[PDB]
Parts: sequence; C-alpha cells; structure tokens
Amino acid sequence: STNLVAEPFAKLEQDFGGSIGVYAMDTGSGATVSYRAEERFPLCSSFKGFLAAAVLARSQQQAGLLDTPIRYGKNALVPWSPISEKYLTTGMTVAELSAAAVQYSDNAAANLLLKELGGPAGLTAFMRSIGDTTFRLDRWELELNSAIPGDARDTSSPRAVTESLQKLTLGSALAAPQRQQFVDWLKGNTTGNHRIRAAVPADWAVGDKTGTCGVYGTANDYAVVWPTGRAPIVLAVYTRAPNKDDKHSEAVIAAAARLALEGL
Ligand SMILES: C[C@H](CS)C(=O)N[C@@H](Cc1ccccc1)B(O)O
Repeated sequence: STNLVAEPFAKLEQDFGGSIGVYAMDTGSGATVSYRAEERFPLCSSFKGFLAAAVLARSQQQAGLLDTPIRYGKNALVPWSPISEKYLTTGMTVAELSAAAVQYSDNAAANLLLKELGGPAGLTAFMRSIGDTTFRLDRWELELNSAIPGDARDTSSPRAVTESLQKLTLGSALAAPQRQQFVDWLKGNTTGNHRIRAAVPADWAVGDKTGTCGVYGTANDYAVVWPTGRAPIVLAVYTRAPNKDDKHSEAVIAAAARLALEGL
C-alpha cells in the first residue's frame, strides 16, 4: 500500500506530534487511501467490535448462545463498565454484553465475553480464521491499554483492521442474520461522535467502534460508512505518540478521517 499524495497526512501528523495510521477503501470502486496503513498501533478498545463479531460467529454453532444469561459478580466490574455496573443485580445476556462492549466500550462486558471465547488467544484465533494475520490480542482489560511504543502485544494495523471489518460486515465471514446484527450494533455506537462520525456528512449512515488507551496519545476509530446510493466505505484511523503523558486527540482522528474521505 502506498499514497503519492501523502503530504496532507504528513502535515497533520507533524501538527499532532505523534503517529497517525489511516486505511480507507471504497468497496464499490476499489480505491484506497493509505498512511502508515501497515504499521502496528495499539487496539485499545477497538478489539471489542471484533470480539462481538467472534461471539456472533460462535452463535452460528451453538444455538441459544446470544440469549444465555451471565450472572456476573461485582469483582468483574473493572473501571469504565457503565452498562455492566447498571445491570449488576440482574446479570446480562451474552447479546447484551456484546452490545455494551461495542456501543459503550464496556470493559467488564469485554472481559466476560473474552472468557467465553477462550481469552485473548481465542479472539486472535478467530481473527486468524477469517484471514487476518496481523491482529493480535494478548491481554485483558485494562492491561491491554499500556500502549508502550514498539510493543506488539494487543496491536494491529489500520489495513488489517479495515480488511477484517469489511469481511465481517459486508463479506461472508458471518451468516446474514449475524452480519446484520454486527452492523446494527456498530450503527448504535455512542462513543464515536467526535471521531470518524464527525468527518462524515450527516446524511450518510455510519457504524463505528472507538478505542482510547489513556496513555501515549493513543486512540482510534474504525467505521463502515454508507454514502448516498453507493457501496459502503470502510475505514480505520489509529494514533499513538512517543511520550506516556502525550494526549490523544479526537480532532486529529476526525481530521484524518476527513482527509481519507476527501481523497476517495
Ligand atoms: C484505561 C482506559 C481509560 S482512561 C480504558 O479503560 N479504555 C477502554 C475504554 C474507555 C475509554 C475512555 C474512557 C474510559 C474507558 B479501552 O480499552 O479503550
């Protein structure tokens, strides 16, 4: 992957102070936009979209997996588990946990689903099984957020994220009802309004999944976008920075998303 008009991205990256990673594809034309698309970035919570897809895939083999109630304990509630905490007294179904992991980035819900799938290794295996050789999840929440420069644990590349997303939302990796459910969950995300969605015209339908590690200026978003009358665009925007105290920027993510959409 390459880009012979990369200077707008390079200047945005210089102004940001860190590294920016972008990959976008127009699935109707095949056109792509690329910038550090092959470089590893921390997933942060963006793994949760793929976790929900892996749960949907499994549900194709075990009838009733999605409606299975989980009565989890208080000590499942690691920080930033707003849905899991609200529903602690009732428990939650696997489907509800998946939705909360996607749409609220709920940490406890993510850890409970990971356990159901055999931990980070289990999710990584699912991703290998759809042909993603870049993705790796190694740790649970919250340890996977350490985002240490050059550490390959819990990382992927913008291109591999985009390709896997396209397979799961638009290709054949998931059966049709599962596929629609994944898309529906993404379209209902609540955490993404200042990221890719901020660059998308308000009349284009969008589903997305954010990630925010909290250190090293590391944050991200991926999305499927439906332009009017066209096949969808799929894209991924990841950031990191070299100092632990560096701030992430939602505005940088939005700006990089817009440069990608404009290039297409
Ligand atoms: C440690 C860090 C929050 S400071 C964290 O748990 N991030 C996950 C979800 C998240 C994002 C923004 C605020 C709180 C939680 B995720 O893995 O991105």
